[PDB]
Amino acid sequence: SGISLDNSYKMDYPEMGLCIIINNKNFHKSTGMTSRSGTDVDAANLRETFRNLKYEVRNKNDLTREEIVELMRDVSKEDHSKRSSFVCVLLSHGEEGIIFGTNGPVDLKKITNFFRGDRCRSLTGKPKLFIIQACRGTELDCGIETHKIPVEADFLAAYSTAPGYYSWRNSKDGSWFIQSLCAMLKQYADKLEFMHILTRVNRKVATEFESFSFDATFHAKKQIPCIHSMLTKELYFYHH
Amino acid sequence: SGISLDNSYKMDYPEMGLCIIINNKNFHKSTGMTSRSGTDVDAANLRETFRNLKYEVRNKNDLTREEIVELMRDVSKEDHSKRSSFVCVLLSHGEEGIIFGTNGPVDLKKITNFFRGDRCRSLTGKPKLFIIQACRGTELDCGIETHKIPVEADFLAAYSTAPGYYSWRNSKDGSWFIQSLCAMLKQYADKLEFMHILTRVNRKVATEFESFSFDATFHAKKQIPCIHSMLTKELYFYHH
Amino acid sequence: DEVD
Amino acid sequence: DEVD
Repeated sequence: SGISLDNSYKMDYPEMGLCIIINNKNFHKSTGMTSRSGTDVDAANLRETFRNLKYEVRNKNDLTREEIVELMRDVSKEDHSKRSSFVCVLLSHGEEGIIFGTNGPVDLKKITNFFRGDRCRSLTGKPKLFIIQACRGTELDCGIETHKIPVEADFLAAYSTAPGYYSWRNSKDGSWFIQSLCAMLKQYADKLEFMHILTRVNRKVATEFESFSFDATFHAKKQIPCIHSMLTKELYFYHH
Repeated sequence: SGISLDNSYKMDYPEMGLCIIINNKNFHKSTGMTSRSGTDVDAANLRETFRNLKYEVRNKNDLTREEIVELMRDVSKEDHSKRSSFVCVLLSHGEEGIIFGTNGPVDLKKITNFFRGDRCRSLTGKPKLFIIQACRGTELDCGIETHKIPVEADFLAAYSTAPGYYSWRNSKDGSWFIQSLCAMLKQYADKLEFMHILTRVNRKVATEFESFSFDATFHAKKQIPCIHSMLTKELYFYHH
Repeated sequence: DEVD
Repeated sequence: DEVD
């Protein structure tokens, strides 16, 4: 045949892959964590968005830390041979490096490790996408008025917010980040490479949202999401 | 005029901007840090590479932690109004969140804060690029055989390695990451958007390099760089 | 608006 | 090959 290029992931396997959505809204009272109003709006938007991208979506609600780990372990032991990619969306409270089960925290690194190149062989070389709506600390952005491959290769973490910072969720509309992510996927998934989509999400969150609060400490604050890419190829959700 | 789009940073200011290269090779003996053989190969490659992109390159060698902070402060207080972007390259020992002056560490967050949207107004809305060749911990990758904007907006950190991991430097050839970065900038800076260039760098480091050591602990190891993007637009080094 |  |  003629000259070939392989700058982009193979996305024409029989299946796009799983989209696991962990929607933690209600937490055990002993944790003292508040209910995450608006997260169901997020979970529904994601389900529909990834459905239209032809992902096999599985929604899970209010999982304990044990259930999260067991789920990730189990999913990582499925046969993904006929799948192009893997997507996991986490909606919860969080801190840097951490997301909360309903009864306590889970290490993000622990979750992604199940899908390591050496630990999930049917996903080796395929894009493994983790989308995380959760705080990463308690900073507020005040804004300004204008042979082998690495086992950690082919991961992408799309964080809702910068490291160290709160992440914002609207109780009526859903979270700024997930709102924006679904909108940009709907508008551009048939047009743009995924980093360029996520860059549009960065701009949308950064420009269109600003907190309103009766509390001066939490009023008029801004947010910028953070793309964490260890991908080795371009990712298009469509194929030729 | 006709329909306009603004998905990409304005890169046709009179100047591309500064490229500050901090090349720390020799460390104060009391720190116990080894000399970073091969880093001069890196510093020279970067200087030439960014020269050809029309950056005003400033190389600095063997800076103390105090000199690093003073330099960043001073550079952040220059008038960047006529400049499109800002680039800082850090070549040193490091740990997670940290890079070393010759006499002790500097917080990476502290360095980037000087250039915050509210603290360096002549760079507000312009891409601020930090390229970091340094360890981020001591993990080894074993591989597998195949109104307002946020003050943290418009930053990009191009890390040589994954969080928690060693980064590799060859004493003859230079570091895997900087080697690969300059090669891909030379080949694609007139063709590709910057995230797509950095993705090529990810693939080059991940596929073409593997450590050789007489020490079993450090032998046959792999590396994947990590793109940390809080950019709000596409970045092309060329303009129309 | 609430934080996570 | 050396580490940083």
